[PDB]
Amino acid sequence: FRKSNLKPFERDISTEIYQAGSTPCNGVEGFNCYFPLQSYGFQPTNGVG
Amino acid sequence: KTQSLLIVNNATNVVIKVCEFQFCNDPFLGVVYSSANNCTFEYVSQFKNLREFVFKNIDGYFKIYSKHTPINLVRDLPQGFSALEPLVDLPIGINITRFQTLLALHRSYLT
Ligand SMILES: *[C@@H]1O[C@H](CO)[C@@H](O)[C@H](O)[C@H]1NC(C)=O
Ligand SMILES: *[C@@H]1O[C@H](CO)[C@@H](O)[C@H](O)[C@H]1NC(C)=O
Repeated sequence: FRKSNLKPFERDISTEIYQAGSTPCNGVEGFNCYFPLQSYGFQPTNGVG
Repeated sequence: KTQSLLIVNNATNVVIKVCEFQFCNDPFLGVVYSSANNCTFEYVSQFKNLREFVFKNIDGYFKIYSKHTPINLVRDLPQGFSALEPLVDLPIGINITRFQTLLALHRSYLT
């Protein structure tokens, strides 16, 4: 998730809780307030894709 | 919480770093700043004066143009024409909205 889109050749290393609603979460993980960097799930028996 | 850019002279070097610094409220250097975190780029190279600069930031690059001339006024800008040659083309990759200049003070009046 991100607020606005990226520019060409722009990188973003941000560790902040992103509010998906109206309540402000000052460093609080909660509901409509989560962590943007979700990991991948690479296991070898997955299909191609 | 965001990355930043930093250019320092010592009258012997240029220190360009794109780490993730935490800054003061009066950042200066005494006649004197180094603290990094998650640092992704680093670059080194080598009133009668006037030095002019142009800074642009577009598509991941930071453009700098420069020219310096001897001048003989008191506290103005001259009347003639002088064009600025290109200097360097740093591939920094960040977002910039604000900036601030750095000075050389004699004592350390850290406020
Ligand atoms: C000038 O300062 C920078 C950083 O403060 C340093 O890396 C550089 O070596 C200095 N040059 C000197 C002390 O000649
Ligand atoms: C620095 O960045 C790396 C990846 O870019 C990350 O793993 C690490 O947690 C960061 N350090 C912090 C947030 O203090």
